[PDB]
Amino acid sequence: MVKIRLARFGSKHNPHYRIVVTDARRKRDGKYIEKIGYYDPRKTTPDWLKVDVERARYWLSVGAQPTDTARRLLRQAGVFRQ
Amino acid sequence: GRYIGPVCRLCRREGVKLYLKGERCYSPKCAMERRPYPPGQHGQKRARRPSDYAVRLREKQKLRRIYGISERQFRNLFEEASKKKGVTGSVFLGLLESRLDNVVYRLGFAVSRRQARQLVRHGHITVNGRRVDLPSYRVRPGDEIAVAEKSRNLELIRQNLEAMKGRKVGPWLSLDVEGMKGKFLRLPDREDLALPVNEQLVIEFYSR
Amino acid sequence: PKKVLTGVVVSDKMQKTVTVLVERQFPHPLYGKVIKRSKKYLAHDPEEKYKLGDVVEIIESRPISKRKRFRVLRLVESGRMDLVEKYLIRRQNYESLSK
Amino acid sequence: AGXPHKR
Amino acid sequence: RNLSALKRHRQSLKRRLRNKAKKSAIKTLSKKAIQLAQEGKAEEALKIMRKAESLIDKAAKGSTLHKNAAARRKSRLMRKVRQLLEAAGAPLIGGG
RNA sequence: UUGGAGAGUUUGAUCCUGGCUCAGGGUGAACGCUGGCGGCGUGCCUAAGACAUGCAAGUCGUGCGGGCCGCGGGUCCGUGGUCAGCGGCGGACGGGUGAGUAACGCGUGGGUGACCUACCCGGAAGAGGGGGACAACCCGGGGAAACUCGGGCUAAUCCCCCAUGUGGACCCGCCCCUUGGGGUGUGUCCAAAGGGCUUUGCCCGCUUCCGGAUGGGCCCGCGUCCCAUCAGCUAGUUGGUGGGGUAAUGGCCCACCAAGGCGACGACGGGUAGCCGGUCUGAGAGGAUGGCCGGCCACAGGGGCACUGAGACACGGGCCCCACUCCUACGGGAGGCAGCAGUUAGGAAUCUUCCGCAAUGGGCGCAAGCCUGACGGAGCGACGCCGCUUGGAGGAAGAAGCCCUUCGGGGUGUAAACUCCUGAACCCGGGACGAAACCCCCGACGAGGGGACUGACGGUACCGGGGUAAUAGCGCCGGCCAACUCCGUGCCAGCAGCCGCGGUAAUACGGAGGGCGCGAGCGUUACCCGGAUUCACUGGGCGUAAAGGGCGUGUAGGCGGCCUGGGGCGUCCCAUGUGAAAGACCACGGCUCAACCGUGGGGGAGCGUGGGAUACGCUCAGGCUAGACGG
RNA sequence: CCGAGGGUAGGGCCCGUGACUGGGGCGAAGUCGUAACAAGGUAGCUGUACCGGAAGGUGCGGCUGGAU
Ligand code: SF4
Ligand SMILES: [Mg+2]
Ligand SMILES: [Mg+2]
Ligand SMILES: [Mg+2]
Ligand SMILES: [Mg+2]
Ligand SMILES: [Mg+2]
Ligand SMILES: [Mg+2]
Ligand SMILES: [Mg+2]
Ligand SMILES: [Mg+2]
Ligand SMILES: [Mg+2]
Ligand SMILES: [Mg+2]
Ligand SMILES: [Mg+2]
Ligand SMILES: [Mg+2]
Ligand SMILES: [Mg+2]
Ligand SMILES: [Mg+2]
Ligand SMILES: [Mg+2]
Ligand SMILES: [Mg+2]
Ligand SMILES: [Mg+2]
Ligand SMILES: [Mg+2]
Ligand SMILES: [Mg+2]
Ligand SMILES: [Mg+2]
Ligand SMILES: [Mg+2]
Ligand SMILES: [Mg+2]
Ligand SMILES: [Mg+2]
Ligand SMILES: [Mg+2]
Ligand SMILES: [Mg+2]
Ligand SMILES: [Mg+2]
Ligand SMILES: [Mg+2]
Ligand SMILES: [Mg+2]
Ligand SMILES: [Mg+2]
Ligand SMILES: [Mg+2]
Ligand SMILES: [Mg+2]
Ligand SMILES: [Mg+2]
Ligand SMILES: [Mg+2]
Ligand SMILES: [Mg+2]
Ligand SMILES: [Mg+2]
Ligand SMILES: [Mg+2]
Ligand SMILES: [Mg+2]
Ligand SMILES: [Mg+2]
Ligand SMILES: [Mg+2]
Ligand SMILES: [Mg+2]
Ligand SMILES: [Mg+2]
Ligand SMILES: [Mg+2]
Ligand SMILES: [Mg+2]
Ligand SMILES: [Mg+2]
Ligand SMILES: [Mg+2]
Ligand SMILES: [Mg+2]
Ligand SMILES: [Mg+2]
Ligand SMILES: [Mg+2]
Ligand SMILES: [Mg+2]
Ligand SMILES: [Mg+2]
Ligand SMILES: [Mg+2]
Ligand SMILES: [Mg+2]
Ligand SMILES: [Mg+2]
Ligand SMILES: [Mg+2]
Ligand SMILES: [Mg+2]
Ligand SMILES: [Mg+2]
Ligand SMILES: [Mg+2]
Ligand SMILES: [Mg+2]
Ligand SMILES: [Mg+2]
Ligand SMILES: [Mg+2]
Ligand SMILES: [Mg+2]
Ligand SMILES: [Mg+2]
Ligand SMILES: [Mg+2]
Ligand SMILES: [Mg+2]
Ligand SMILES: [Mg+2]
Ligand SMILES: [Mg+2]
Ligand SMILES: [Mg+2]
Ligand SMILES: [Mg+2]
Ligand SMILES: [Mg+2]
Ligand SMILES: [Mg+2]
Ligand SMILES: [Mg+2]
Ligand SMILES: [Mg+2]
Ligand SMILES: [Mg+2]
Ligand SMILES: [Mg+2]
Ligand SMILES: [Mg+2]
Ligand SMILES: [Mg+2]
Ligand SMILES: [Mg+2]
Ligand SMILES: [Mg+2]
Ligand SMILES: [Mg+2]
Ligand SMILES: [Mg+2]
Ligand SMILES: [Mg+2]
Ligand SMILES: [Mg+2]
Ligand SMILES: [Mg+2]
Ligand SMILES: [Mg+2]
Ligand SMILES: [Mg+2]
Ligand SMILES: [Mg+2]
Ligand SMILES: [Mg+2]
Ligand SMILES: [Mg+2]
Ligand SMILES: [Mg+2]
Ligand SMILES: [Mg+2]
Ligand SMILES: [Mg+2]
Ligand SMILES: [Mg+2]
Ligand SMILES: [Mg+2]
Ligand SMILES: [Mg+2]
Ligand SMILES: [Mg+2]
Ligand SMILES: [Mg+2]
Ligand SMILES: [Mg+2]
Ligand SMILES: [Mg+2]
Ligand SMILES: [Mg+2]
Ligand SMILES: [Mg+2]
Ligand SMILES: [Mg+2]
Ligand SMILES: [Mg+2]
Ligand SMILES: [Mg+2]
Ligand SMILES: [Mg+2]
Ligand SMILES: [Mg+2]
Ligand SMILES: [Mg+2]
Ligand SMILES: [Mg+2]
Ligand SMILES: [Mg+2]
Ligand SMILES: [Mg+2]
Ligand SMILES: [Mg+2]
Ligand SMILES: [Mg+2]
Ligand SMILES: [Mg+2]
Ligand SMILES: [Mg+2]
Ligand SMILES: [Mg+2]
Ligand SMILES: [Mg+2]
Ligand SMILES: [Mg+2]
Ligand SMILES: [Mg+2]
Ligand SMILES: [Mg+2]
Ligand SMILES: [Mg+2]
Ligand SMILES: [Mg+2]
Ligand SMILES: [Mg+2]
Ligand SMILES: [Mg+2]
Ligand SMILES: [Mg+2]
Ligand SMILES: [Mg+2]
Ligand SMILES: [Mg+2]
Ligand SMILES: [Mg+2]
Ligand SMILES: [Mg+2]
Ligand SMILES: [Mg+2]
Ligand SMILES: [Mg+2]
Ligand SMILES: [Mg+2]
Ligand SMILES: [Mg+2]
Ligand SMILES: [Mg+2]
Ligand SMILES: [Mg+2]
Ligand SMILES: [Mg+2]
Ligand SMILES: [Mg+2]
Ligand SMILES: [Mg+2]
Ligand SMILES: [Mg+2]
Ligand SMILES: [Mg+2]
Ligand SMILES: [Mg+2]
Ligand SMILES: [Mg+2]
Ligand SMILES: [Mg+2]
Ligand SMILES: [Mg+2]
Ligand SMILES: [Mg+2]
Ligand SMILES: [Mg+2]
Ligand SMILES: [Mg+2]
Ligand SMILES: [Mg+2]
Ligand SMILES: [Mg+2]
Ligand SMILES: [Mg+2]
Ligand SMILES: [Mg+2]
Ligand SMILES: [Mg+2]
Ligand SMILES: [Mg+2]
Ligand SMILES: [Mg+2]
Ligand SMILES: [Mg+2]
Ligand SMILES: [Mg+2]
Ligand SMILES: [Mg+2]
Ligand SMILES: [Mg+2]
Ligand SMILES: [Mg+2]
Ligand SMILES: [Mg+2]
Ligand SMILES: [Mg+2]
Repeated sequence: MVKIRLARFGSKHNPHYRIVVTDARRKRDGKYIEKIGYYDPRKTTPDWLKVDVERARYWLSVGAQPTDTARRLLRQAGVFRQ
Repeated sequence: GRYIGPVCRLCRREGVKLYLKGERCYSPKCAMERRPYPPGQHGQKRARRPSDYAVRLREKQKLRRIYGISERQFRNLFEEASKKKGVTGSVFLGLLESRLDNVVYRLGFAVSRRQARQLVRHGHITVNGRRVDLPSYRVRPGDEIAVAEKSRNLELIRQNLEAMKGRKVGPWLSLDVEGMKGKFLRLPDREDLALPVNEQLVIEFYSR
Repeated sequence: PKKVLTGVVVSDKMQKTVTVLVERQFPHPLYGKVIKRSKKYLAHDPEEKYKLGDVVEIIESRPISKRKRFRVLRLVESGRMDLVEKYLIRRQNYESLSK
Repeated sequence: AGXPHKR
Repeated sequence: RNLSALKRHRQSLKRRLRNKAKKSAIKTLSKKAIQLAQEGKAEEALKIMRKAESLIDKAAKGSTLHKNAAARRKSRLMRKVRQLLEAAGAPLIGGG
């Protein structure tokens, strides 16, 4: 399945993820299909999370599956607001 | 690390008075005003005509020994100015001046950059409220360099801030003696500082 | 788009197949001069209606056989045996190149 | 390599 | 030294025999039907041909044949039967 | 318009030519002397040699039947586990390696009316009746073992038939399209599987079909090293027909017929090499390179093979052959570190048999959760880059020692001593960001609320309090090239990158004093680019420096006069698609700075498409006479 | 039927090595002569041919990069 997950960039002890759509069989930091936003878990900058939300819903509509901790960062960005 | 050795021989070689000590630089005990010839057995012999390479090397060692900075950091700064926009001569000087340990000296907190380094290195300094113990910190416009609260009361800083009630400070700088504060106003222009150094001859040294 | 080429026919000696000799021009990547380079394509002539000297267009298509990957798309000119002679003289000059 | 050989 | 690979190997054998048996019948009845189609024997051919067609698509239900394989194999079976019976008489029954 | 330095050496001297040499930057480095700390990186380039031991792929009791075991009783159920078995799904991902491959392998742009895609999403339809097998278990031989044979019982989402046919598949008709695309009509054929709760309904699953999405296969244009002292190559070879085979095109495979296919625009052969984003250098053009990271390919001891399957011809699956090693009770059996550590061999040389699933990610599962040497971290190593220390101020016309001296003196040198100030390490105390989701709660198992548990790194970073003046080495000093004197030596011992030094007054050998340059580094060796405009496209030459073929004739090829028109191939312009991320670059920001890292901005060239321009080059057509040929 | 490979037989290419042999380069102070640079004491060079311890000589033709 196509999924929506965190591809850890950054450096050692300096986590910086990109919320990204990729194939589940692709490697974690591998070639993704599209970037839909970034996420700084350590909250070292005013905007440590950001989601397109329009695109995050397209892939969601066509069958992409978020991760469990990626589902939150799309919830916390209000992707699911009815 | 830094040069850490005898410092009057530097001035005697470079043929120019570099202010690397402190008060002694202004006294008649100054080695330069006492034996203004190069160190060693041959210093009093008659100098033979130097080469063009010698002239450029001598300028570079001059400028570098002024700041007490190692050749690595000296050239990495030089190369940064080469890439950036504008005249490389000024920018290389400005970034040299932007070093914290140079500001702390240029603000009279210490009487020698070599002493200003130990001030920064032992933490007795802060920047914009935060302690900063890195002599290489590139100070930006607007930063408020001050003495550490826990260190405001110390004989060396007082005696230095005392003798600073007298002097004025450069156009690009600001200082409040009573509160031990200081402010970096802007990036120094070329004419805002008169070093005994022809910076083009330092450019030309690296163009080889 | 299926690539479309143009070339003469240098061989009719196969069943339902003709050899189409395409040439192209391009500047030398280093020396700039415009140089010629040619290439033979084995084209599909299922009606066996094309003959020597015909200048034709071929179109990329699914494999008919090994090596056969283009179909003749349309005639363009006819009786250009002057180009065919150029090809044959060259191949003929190869006999004078051995040892 | 039979059987004797030539080499 | 172990695995469930041992198990997956045991299962592969069971499905190997299951697949082989089906394809055997598919080959047998098809030749059988085609043989009659040449003789024609028009009714008996088509009566067999259906049992071929039935077993073919019955294979594409599991992992024995792919859909397009069944289709391809069916296409050539009926295609061969008609052209043989056209050297003979009426098809009589069904499958056409 | 952000970009371009040169020097030594052929001569008595000169100009030129020309080679050699040096100063620069670079590295997965190694070697010598030396060595304090931290960060981020990074580390078998050789034997794709050989490997001891553990670990690197499993999971589901919400599919099924049992053996065992405890839990509540009636040996009956339920239950919890637990162990294999059956049955799912995963094991085709991820991880390693660079041997092979000069290839549609890769790159770049395209084609598929010639194709496939498990789990996911969306829409449509449906799940109705019967039957059956094999393990587990029971019984019997064999063995040191691995282990297996036989006979007999049984369940299921396991196997099979029948029915239903929204639909789908096939042959033949006609319709639209136009390579096998989308329709339609008759005949023919194909579906299913149940389980768990809270039960006139939900939930996880099943079944046929259409579409999406994603991941693939196949095909074509252009590009992709050295040798022509490899010049000819080819019988499934090249095409055709029929057929087999596959998801699918194809000589991919077979039968037959035809005699074709390729090559100086380098076929065939030989050598070397995984390719790319990029990396290094460079004024650029170019050259060199492809380790780490990302993309693709290839391989899994050497080979061949298929099976299972959505997908493999499958690294830790199966069969067979070979080479090797192993255990053995000597009858017989096992193994495949180019997974993570580790051993040995080779080599100048390359790491811990560490910690943890807490985080990201993956498999399975309703979920709890289980597995995860992927991964996150710790360890060793100045391998590299960055940051930091071995103190700071004061301190005599200036100690001792050692060096030079004209014997007056000069030097090391404010250097030390010494005085005061600071306070690396260390000691105490507190102590993290990374972690809020899954889950439970209310609502509706949703949107949205509120709640709880969890950290390997680590008692680490960091903060606070205290607190000692606390490693410096290496190269070089004839010219290039920055830095000079004394002694020893006497073409010796030695130096040396090039020119050259040493023959009894050596700034060139060796030591010393002093001096220059770098600094936990400094040098050396190897190799790459630069200087090298010395393969010259940018940007070179050939009378005598190396260089005009002994001379004609002429094939291919390269090039080609004046005028007019057609086309629009080159060429030029505009729009548009692609040009992944990373990197580089500019801006800002986060680790106290930096290295490192995050966010955003700017794009080209090349190729696909669409539109336009027609001077020049090209082609086609018509005319001319200045080139050329003829009378 | 095909088939890893094993086997028989005969070819081609490449690498290593080989009694002995051929010249080549290099090596402070060896032996022989003096061919070339001056008209270098026979102008030199040259293709070829023959000869000679050795440089070289001679013939035939060519060149001036030949003195006077
Ligand atoms: S100034 Fe006079 S005293 Fe201060 S350092 Fe230069 S020479 Fe020594
Ligand atoms: Mg760390
Ligand atoms: Mg993949
Ligand atoms: Mg740097
Ligand atoms: Mg304090
Ligand atoms: Mg330079
Ligand atoms: Mg049979
Ligand atoms: Mg099927
Ligand atoms: Mg230069
Ligand atoms: Mg020169
Ligand atoms: Mg010389
Ligand atoms: Mg000479
Ligand atoms: Mg000389
Ligand atoms: Mg002369
Ligand atoms: Mg002379
Ligand atoms: Mg010269
Ligand atoms: Mg030269
Ligand atoms: Mg030269
Ligand atoms: Mg170098
Ligand atoms: Mg070392
Ligand atoms: Mg690191
Ligand atoms: Mg480390
Ligand atoms: Mg090894
Ligand atoms: Mg390498
Ligand atoms: Mg290797
Ligand atoms: Mg070996
Ligand atoms: Mg071995
Ligand atoms: Mg484990
Ligand atoms: Mg089941
Ligand atoms: Mg079990
Ligand atoms: Mg992989
Ligand atoms: Mg790895
Ligand atoms: Mg490794
Ligand atoms: Mg790797
Ligand atoms: Mg390789
Ligand atoms: Mg080859
Ligand atoms: Mg070749
Ligand atoms: Mg290719
Ligand atoms: Mg391609
Ligand atoms: Mg492609
Ligand atoms: Mg499957
Ligand atoms: Mg699912
Ligand atoms: Mg039953
Ligand atoms: Mg039964
Ligand atoms: Mg049994
Ligand atoms: Mg036995
Ligand atoms: Mg038994
Ligand atoms: Mg039985
Ligand atoms: Mg009809
Ligand atoms: Mg039925
Ligand atoms: Mg049923
Ligand atoms: Mg292809
Ligand atoms: Mg090609
Ligand atoms: Mg065919
Ligand atoms: Mg073939
Ligand atoms: Mg045949
Ligand atoms: Mg024939
Ligand atoms: Mg060609
Ligand atoms: Mg090879
Ligand atoms: Mg290699
Ligand atoms: Mg290789
Ligand atoms: Mg260049
Ligand atoms: Mg550059
Ligand atoms: Mg390359
Ligand atoms: Mg690589
Ligand atoms: Mg690695
Ligand atoms: Mg890579
Ligand atoms: Mg293999
Ligand atoms: Mg091995
Ligand atoms: Mg094997
Ligand atoms: Mg193999
Ligand atoms: Mg199958
Ligand atoms: Mg494979
Ligand atoms: Mg496997
Ligand atoms: Mg295998
Ligand atoms: Mg293995
Ligand atoms: Mg076996
Ligand atoms: Mg026995
Ligand atoms: Mg045995
Ligand atoms: Mg036996
Ligand atoms: Mg056996
Ligand atoms: Mg075995
Ligand atoms: Mg085996
Ligand atoms: Mg290993
Ligand atoms: Mg090891
Ligand atoms: Mg070893
Ligand atoms: Mg060894
Ligand atoms: Mg490591
Ligand atoms: Mg985990
Ligand atoms: Mg992921
Ligand atoms: Mg997880
Ligand atoms: Mg799940
Ligand atoms: Mg395990
Ligand atoms: Mg572990
Ligand atoms: Mg790791
Ligand atoms: Mg190491
Ligand atoms: Mg270190
Ligand atoms: Mg001092
Ligand atoms: Mg004195
Ligand atoms: Mg003195
Ligand atoms: Mg003294
Ligand atoms: Mg003295
Ligand atoms: Mg936390
Ligand atoms: Mg979960
Ligand atoms: Mg409720
Ligand atoms: Mg503590
Ligand atoms: Mg403290
Ligand atoms: Mg204190
Ligand atoms: Mg104190
Ligand atoms: Mg001290
Ligand atoms: Mg040096
Ligand atoms: Mg000199
Ligand atoms: Mg130098
Ligand atoms: Mg000098
Ligand atoms: Mg003597
Ligand atoms: Mg001696
Ligand atoms: Mg020397
Ligand atoms: Mg050198
Ligand atoms: Mg002497
Ligand atoms: Mg002497
Ligand atoms: Mg002398
Ligand atoms: Mg000397
Ligand atoms: Mg020297
Ligand atoms: Mg010396
Ligand atoms: Mg450092
Ligand atoms: Mg080094
Ligand atoms: Mg340069
Ligand atoms: Mg060049
Ligand atoms: Mg070079
Ligand atoms: Mg050269
Ligand atoms: Mg050359
Ligand atoms: Mg040129
Ligand atoms: Mg030249
Ligand atoms: Mg001539
Ligand atoms: Mg000739
Ligand atoms: Mg011509
Ligand atoms: Mg022309
Ligand atoms: Mg013209
Ligand atoms: Mg055009
Ligand atoms: Mg990019
Ligand atoms: Mg910019
Ligand atoms: Mg660009
Ligand atoms: Mg374009
Ligand atoms: Mg167009
Ligand atoms: Mg055979
Ligand atoms: Mg064979
Ligand atoms: Mg054979
Ligand atoms: Mg065999
Ligand atoms: Mg042989
Ligand atoms: Mg010999
Ligand atoms: Mg003698
Ligand atoms: Mg003579
Ligand atoms: Mg004579
Ligand atoms: Mg003579
Ligand atoms: Mg003579
Ligand atoms: Mg002669
Ligand atoms: Mg004679
Ligand atoms: Mg004569
Ligand atoms: Mg003549
Ligand atoms: Mg004359």
